[PDB]
This record gives sequence, structure tokens and C-alpha cells, in this order.
Amino acid sequence: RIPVIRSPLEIRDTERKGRGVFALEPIPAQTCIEISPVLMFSKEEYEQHGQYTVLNEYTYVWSEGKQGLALGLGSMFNHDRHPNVYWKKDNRNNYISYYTLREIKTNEELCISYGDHLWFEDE
Amino acid sequence: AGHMTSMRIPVIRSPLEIRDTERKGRGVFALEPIPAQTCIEISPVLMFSKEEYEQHGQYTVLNEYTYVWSEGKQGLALGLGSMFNHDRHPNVYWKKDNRNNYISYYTLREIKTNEELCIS
Ligand SMILES: [N+]
Ligand SMILES: [N+]
Ligand SMILES: [N+]
Ligand SMILES: [N+]
Ligand SMILES: [N+]
Ligand SMILES: [N+]
Ligand SMILES: [N+]
Repeated sequence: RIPVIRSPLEIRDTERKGRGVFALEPIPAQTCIEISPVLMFSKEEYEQHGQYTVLNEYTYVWSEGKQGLALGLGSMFNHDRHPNVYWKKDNRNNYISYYTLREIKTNEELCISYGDHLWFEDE
Repeated sequence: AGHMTSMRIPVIRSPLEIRDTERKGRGVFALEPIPAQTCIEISPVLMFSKEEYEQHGQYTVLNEYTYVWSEGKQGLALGLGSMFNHDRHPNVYWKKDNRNNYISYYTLREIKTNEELCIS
């Protein structure tokens, strides 16, 4: 249900800024760069406990107020005002797919929006 | 002396696939043979402090996936690290990088097309 993607990404990991996902080489617009399996938290367990951990930096809203943590690279993308990556949530398959929003140049950081949303590509 | 640290870690693109399994939920499977001692995955570790784990994290599904780390901390392997099933007869070993908060996973032997990769 989820194979290797094989995209020209690296993680950069600095004392200063922590971790981020960066382009090794130019990437075409609308290229799927990552498919991340999700670790799912129930609504109750995230409200009672999960939200008071560092999970609160990274998780995404899911259906019925459940909360998902993207494994793979998905939690590593930083947020920016001008993101170059967008994503789609798949409810049936419990993953999140990441796509380039435009052509990406070599050495650019791959960033997502600050904002979340709740709809699913399989709905 | 010195300066701040700065690392560039590639994303190892191994011939692996996640599949749902019969009993064990998701697991990791080989798509083609893999030599012995090939590094198949380098997972960044999301670190939980002793306190947030003891007070909150252990009460969540995190408890099913995290690795005991030093000083009462618990590490959740991002990447594919949390997707390996555990096994009696594992064909994968791992090691922690305590300096940088990664876990690396290596095949214990030749892996065959369709075999499940399992740790302990
Ligand atoms: N899957
Ligand atoms: N609260
Ligand atoms: N996010
Ligand atoms: N789009
Ligand atoms: N967004
Ligand atoms: N609890
Ligand atoms: N191990």
C-alpha cells in the first residue's frame, strides 16, 4: 500500500534551527516528494495527553477530531509564509502525500503552510 | 572553541514497502533482494523528555512505538523506524546514535523479494 518514492531530498540538521528538508537538485512542479504513514491518536488521548507533549509541534487534524503524526519525512518539513509544498491526507490509507507547489531549485528548503485543513483526497 | 553543528543526512531510498499484515498491523517488506549489512534506513528521532513521557506520552499510542533512551527519555523514530514489526527471528538490527538522535537499521542477512523486515 506504500512503496519507496525515491526523491532528491536530504535532511539538514543544525544546532541552530533544528531539522529541515532540502532539495538536492531541481524538482518539477507537482512532483510527489513523500508519502508518510500516519500514527493516529484518538481525540480523547490527544486532548487528555498528546497535546501536552512535543507532538503539539507537528501533528495534523484528522477525521472525527482524531490527530495524526506523520512518520516518514512528513514531520520534518518546516512552515513558511510562502510554502513550496502542499499535501493531501488519505483517510482510507492512513497517510499524507506531499507535492511540490512549483519548480524547486537546488538547495531550497521544502516548506509547508502554517495552516492545517480537514478534507481528504479519498472523500 | 568551535562552531555550531551542521549535518546533511540523505534519505536512503531502499527497495521497501509498507503493507498491512494479518496479525501485526503495518509492517515493512522487501521489494527486491537486499544484501546483508546494507543500511536500509536512517530514522530521525523525535525525543520526548522523561517528564512529558511519564506525565503524558506513556498514556498514548506512543507507548507502543517509542524506544527507551538515556536519562528516562523516550525516542520515537520518524522515517520508517516505527513501522518495523518485532520478531522472534529478526533479520534487521539497529543502532542508536546518541550524539545526533538517529537510529540506523541494517539487514542482518540477505533479504529476499517479499520478505518482511523485522527487528527486536
Ligand atoms: N499502507
Ligand atoms: N488546557
Ligand atoms: N504541520
Ligand atoms: N493543486
Ligand atoms: N494550507
Ligand atoms: N490517563
Ligand atoms: N538491535
